[PDB]
Amino acid sequence: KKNLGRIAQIIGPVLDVAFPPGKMPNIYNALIVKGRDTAGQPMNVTCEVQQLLGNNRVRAVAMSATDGLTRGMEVIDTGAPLSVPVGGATLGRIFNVLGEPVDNLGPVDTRTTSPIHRSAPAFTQLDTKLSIFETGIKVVDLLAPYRRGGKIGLFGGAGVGKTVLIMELINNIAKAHGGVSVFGGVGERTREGNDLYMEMKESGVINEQNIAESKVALVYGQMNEPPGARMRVGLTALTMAEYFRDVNEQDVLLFIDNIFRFVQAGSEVSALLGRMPSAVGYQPTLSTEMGSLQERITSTKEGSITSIQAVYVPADDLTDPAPATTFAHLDATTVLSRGLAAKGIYPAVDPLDSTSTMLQPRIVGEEHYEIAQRVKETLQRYKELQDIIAILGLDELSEEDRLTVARARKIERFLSQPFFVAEVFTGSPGKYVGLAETIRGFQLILSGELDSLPEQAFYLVGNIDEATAKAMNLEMES
Amino acid sequence: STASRYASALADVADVTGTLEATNSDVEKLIRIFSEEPVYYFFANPVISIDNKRSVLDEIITTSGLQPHTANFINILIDSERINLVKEILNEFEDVFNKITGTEVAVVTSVVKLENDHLAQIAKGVQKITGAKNVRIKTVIDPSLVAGFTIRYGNEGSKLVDMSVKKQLEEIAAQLE
Amino acid sequence: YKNETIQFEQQKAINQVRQRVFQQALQGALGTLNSCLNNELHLRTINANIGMFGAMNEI
Amino acid sequence: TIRADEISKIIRERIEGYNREVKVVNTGTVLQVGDGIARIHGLDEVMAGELVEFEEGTIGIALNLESNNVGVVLMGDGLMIQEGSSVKATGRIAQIPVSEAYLGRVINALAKPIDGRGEITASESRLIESPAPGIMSRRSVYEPLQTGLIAIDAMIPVGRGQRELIIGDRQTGKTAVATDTILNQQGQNVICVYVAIGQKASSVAQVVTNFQERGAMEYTIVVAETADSPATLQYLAPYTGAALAEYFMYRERHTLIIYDDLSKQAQAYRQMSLLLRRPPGREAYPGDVFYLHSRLLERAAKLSSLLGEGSMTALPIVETQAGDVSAYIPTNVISITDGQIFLSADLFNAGIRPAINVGISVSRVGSAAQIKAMKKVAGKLKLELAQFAELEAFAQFASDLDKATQNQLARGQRLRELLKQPQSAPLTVEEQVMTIYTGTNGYLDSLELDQVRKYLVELRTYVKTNKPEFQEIISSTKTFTEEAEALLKEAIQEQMERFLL
Amino acid sequence: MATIRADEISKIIRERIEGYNREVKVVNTGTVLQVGDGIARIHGLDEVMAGELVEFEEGTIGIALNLESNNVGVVLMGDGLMIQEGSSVKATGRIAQIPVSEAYLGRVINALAKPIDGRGEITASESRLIESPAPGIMSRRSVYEPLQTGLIAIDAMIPVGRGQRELIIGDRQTGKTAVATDTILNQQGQNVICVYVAIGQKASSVAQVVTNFQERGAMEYTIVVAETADSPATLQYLAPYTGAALAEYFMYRERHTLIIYDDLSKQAQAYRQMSLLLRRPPGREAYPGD
Amino acid sequence: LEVEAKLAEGRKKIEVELQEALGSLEQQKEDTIKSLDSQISALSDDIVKKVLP
Repeated sequence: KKNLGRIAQIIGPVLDVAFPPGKMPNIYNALIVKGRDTAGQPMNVTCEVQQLLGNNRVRAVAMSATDGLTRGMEVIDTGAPLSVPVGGATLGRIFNVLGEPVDNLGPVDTRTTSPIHRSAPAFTQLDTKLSIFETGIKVVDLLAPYRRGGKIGLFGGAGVGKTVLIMELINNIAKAHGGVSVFGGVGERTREGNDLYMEMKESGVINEQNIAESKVALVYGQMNEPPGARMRVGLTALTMAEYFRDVNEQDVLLFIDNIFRFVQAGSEVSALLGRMPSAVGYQPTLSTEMGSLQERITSTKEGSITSIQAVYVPADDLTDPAPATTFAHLDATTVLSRGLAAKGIYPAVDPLDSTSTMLQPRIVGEEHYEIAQRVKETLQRYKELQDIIAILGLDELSEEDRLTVARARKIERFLSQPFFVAEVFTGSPGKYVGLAETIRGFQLILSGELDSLPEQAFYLVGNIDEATAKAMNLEMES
Repeated sequence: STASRYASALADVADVTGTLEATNSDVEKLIRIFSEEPVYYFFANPVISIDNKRSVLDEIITTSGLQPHTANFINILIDSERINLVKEILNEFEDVFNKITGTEVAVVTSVVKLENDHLAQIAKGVQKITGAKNVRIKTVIDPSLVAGFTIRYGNEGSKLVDMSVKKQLEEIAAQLE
Repeated sequence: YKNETIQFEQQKAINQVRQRVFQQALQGALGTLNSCLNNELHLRTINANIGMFGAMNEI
Repeated sequence: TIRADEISKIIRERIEGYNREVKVVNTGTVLQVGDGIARIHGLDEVMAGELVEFEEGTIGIALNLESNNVGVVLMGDGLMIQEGSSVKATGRIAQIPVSEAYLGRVINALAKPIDGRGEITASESRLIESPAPGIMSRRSVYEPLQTGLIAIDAMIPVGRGQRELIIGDRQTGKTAVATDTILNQQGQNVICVYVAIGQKASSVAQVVTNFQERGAMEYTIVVAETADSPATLQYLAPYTGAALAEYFMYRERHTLIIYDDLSKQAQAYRQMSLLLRRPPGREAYPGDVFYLHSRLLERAAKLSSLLGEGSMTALPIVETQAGDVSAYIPTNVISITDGQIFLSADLFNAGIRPAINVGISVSRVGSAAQIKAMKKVAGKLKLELAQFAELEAFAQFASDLDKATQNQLARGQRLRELLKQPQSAPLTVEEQVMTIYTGTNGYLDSLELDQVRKYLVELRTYVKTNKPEFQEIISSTKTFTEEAEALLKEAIQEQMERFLL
Repeated sequence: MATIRADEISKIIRERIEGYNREVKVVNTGTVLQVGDGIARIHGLDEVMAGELVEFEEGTIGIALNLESNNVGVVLMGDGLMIQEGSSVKATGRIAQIPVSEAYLGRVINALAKPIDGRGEITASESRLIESPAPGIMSRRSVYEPLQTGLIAIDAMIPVGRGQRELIIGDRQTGKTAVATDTILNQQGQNVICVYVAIGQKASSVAQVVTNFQERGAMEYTIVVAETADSPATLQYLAPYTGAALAEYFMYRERHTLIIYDDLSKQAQAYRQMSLLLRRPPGREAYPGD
Repeated sequence: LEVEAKLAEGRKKIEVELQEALGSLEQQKEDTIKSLDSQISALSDDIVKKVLP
């Protein structure tokens, strides 16, 4: 006899519901309206019981859209956190945030459903190896070595092709990682979500035949999602990923975007909730929420969680409390510039601005971190040089200044390399640029071996040999 | 509302008491008592010594002879200064009475002061339509009711049902359609 | 386009005079319902809308 | 014009069938009205998001089924509406009527006629916020929506079903950028949504005048909200256009929307929740505006062939407030839009409307719907524009520009002349790929580049008369055949003599 | 009492009707009248002294935030999905005690003075008040001592002081904790009790430096105070006082001792969320003044 | 020049003829607004009679 509270008050996806005065449901209890459409009884209001308001009423985060919701409609509360079709049932299934198939595949087996409001992996329980993860992309191999088993994120402004670099990352790492892959389109432009579904099919990461053997799962909440819908979509993605990382104990290749959009959803959700929005637009709840997000994202000992996520780094404000709050909890945030795409670098990461926990001589190899610090300070000197370069120009600069300037200019140009799937905008078939060929290219560039090769020739040139051939084309071009 | 909560608690007190009718009588009597704008101001001014107001309060509790549960309800109420927020909670007590009852007051509004038999038919039909335990009939012989009537029913008078010039509005609509 | 505009003017006057005579007919009906034997026609219609109330009620 | 005759028939014929049907009409005393927001004491039957109607006929959607009143977004103004008037809870939830029948007619935002042609019926009543194009429910935007903007539709390909921002400064004929896209929308079987959201109604009237003299208003529907609207009317007419789009869109046609502009709509929703004192966010927008935009923008798709491959080619104007790319409006606006089309306000100051700052512009599907004609006509042009920017990056140093530097510099300066058009001139995809191969041929280098104005036009004219079969090659076959390129080169040298003449 | 009188209706206004011409005391049990997300407004418990723990009826330590008139706002230390409406939080009376000895040294203590490390309960029999008072100027000597940073530029530029109070402003991955880590390695020979406080850091990285400190054996000299970000901002904001209590146990144990508070800016936002969690008036970046 | 001369002249003449057409339909519909007040009174009886169900 679960409590069918009336729909007490409805404004936004926060609905108030009058439960029984004895039987109020739990905090984060799921619920469901008896529900309707005009077309029959769409009972679809599953709900996240947010705050025990009292007077037998309580405010709650309905996980759907709120039309027709009669004030007084009986919501039988599930009295429990929402459980989702976790596990390999989702492997193949584009799951909705509801756990339903967003694929419009068959309704998945409900044997592995899971409470996404779940505990975090303990410091005892976490794995602790500082293993890096291989990339195939230039600074992605080099500067921020992506750590194996970790929430590597990418903070970027909109229109970065955070989509694009994430998808090229998906293309490389997907074929690369034999670990289970879980992508969370979260507020995504589901045109690109449809692109991603087509691409998983195209890769066999949706092995459509043997849909169980797709071995990469989709969890999509589109841009058109409501915010409480967009709230715990990542929680459900994390729950099925936790089935992969604990139940399956598989290596959790786990990409997700956009967490800043997830924060924006929680912000407007708490704006609905009647709680004072703490930051510029952000909820007070934002802190421990994003901590709980990153905390399930702990690389467990059973399955380490290589969790690539993305921050829609809004307004190019790193000091936006969203990206600020993120910058702690991520392990390795690729900071994607807008500006290097105004320079045309695809990818446009300010590798100066990104940082690795994995960045150490003891970690990366002393050769790697040595040449890396060389290139990094080359960049730093180049950025410092840009100041006097701006008004005055380089004719007032020194010749060692011009030496370093063209040198780090060459470093920046050779940092531009194509990406594998990136052709659909541009046309280039990318090189999966390995770490050591990159190391030799850095060696030639900073060592001034490539200082006879041209800067424009190094632009979107993968290998230093490929740069050498491209320069051979340019030096042939006369 | 918290005023509605005060009303709901007064009704709950009278209901677990059984004095829903009795404190309802007290509610009407005290409503007419607090209807006195001078008494409402004197009880409700902040300048009122709540000592002297409590004196005059027990004096008025005599001066209409209130039932004890509603008396202590008023004591907590004026004690909690929602006497300033008094009267509508009193009014809400009426609906709380109906919330206790299910006797639904529905306002008819007709050209004539209609038949009490027709009133019985409409209250019975609204006891079926409302699904009501009972129906406090709230009649009206409306002037702009051309010939027919208008029964506002429901939780509010939300559930309007009218055939007086309403069909003329429909005819003007279908003309305009 | 001017011909289309002329037919638009035609339809405009069609609805215009339709609404005009609609208002006139309404005024005639208004004086009539005022003039109705009050309790009699109102009781006919009252039991009628009582049965219609019961008709919507079984629905 | 004699409506006097069958009026006795028609008036009684509407009174014939005057059923005046009887359901339980729920209603609210509008307890506290203010700023398009209602405390409606009553309307306890608060089916959420249902449209209800004040006794002044003031429509309103539910904004808060509150525990005391019902808070209602009073759509439009209740400036004549006193407190406590009855709003009949009308039940119908946001269901503005949609059919194809409203076409050729300016709609007032409440689906009333801003045309003034009179009313028109519409059979569907789409709820103004319904679900958006599902993942399976979409397909590839394979088909084009050939924009008619020259190096846009070559370079940044507007696709059938697609989504792309058009960022740009003050009304610059940014209006005319959309309008010249719409002149191309004559030729398709595409429904055009001239959403002039809150624009200058003078200039909007100019737009309609141009549309109707252009006549593609047959192929269009003018969504007209005056600038002095209700801020809710501004804040919801997007959804109205969404429904009217969905009509032809779930009528499987190619369709195309043009919102101008969400920025004023962003100001509106800012003002709306601001009037609610809902605490707004960064740059005083409330947060869900992007979500409102996600309410808006997420509809557009070349839908599934399972759905019927219906294309909804939405593309909005996006007001460049001072070129601030981190306007929270623009910041969101990019984040939804799969294409981003940033205009050239400096070239607008150079008068060079069609003025597109092509580097800062972007579109994901650049050639997946640009034809093999167009792609094999203008990939060279794309890199020619890029290298034109490259040899345009810092050409103020060398002081004798070599034919490498200067010939690429005047070839790309010629390209800067070449994308330029008189406004509202939707050139043919034929003429598009024609000038594309022309610049690819490079032969107009010897034009003192204003010569190319008459030269490319008369070249299109001489291929229009002479080798229109080559236009049939470039369009029917739609692959840059060296037969089509042969006749183009023949007519190119031919008009080269004829413009040498 | 717009909040209280709503949910008073079922019980507490029924109680108010019940006890009107009557002056009573429910002054121990705050039946948890209103409650949201770690913040409660428990009706009653008026004789709960300010700062006390509140033994929530489900079992949770409500931290004493603000005594309103009817109910009181209390900060739940724990996950209060357990507590139902009107749960009689007993006032747990012990006002910010702290199980304090040297017992947690050599253990990664959780914020509850429990070990996060799983090295079992530190048998820390004293109870230093978590909200401790401070060292007076008369109670201060001058810091005559030099402290050994080991960072020769630091001790060159800014003299590390035993007793002293320096703060490291930094950057997103300054890795500034690693500077603290080598300081602890410098402290590993310095006869100083060592504390590695950790507010909201990557618990992965917390374990990384914990392994590095264990391998360093500065974790012999150190306890690790730890409250990662997903825990209560009760714990997150408050935990600095707990480290201070352990430190004052070592410091009223007169030792050279040094603590390393990993960002309290995290704790700043945590108490900012506490202030808005109080639904109080917040200010500059939603901080309170206090 | 002369073709555009006779063409803009055609625009003006078709404008004048359409103006005549519009004013003639204006007088026609105005007369129709005056015409059949008898049919309007037929409606005056009709909607009153059909008014009372």
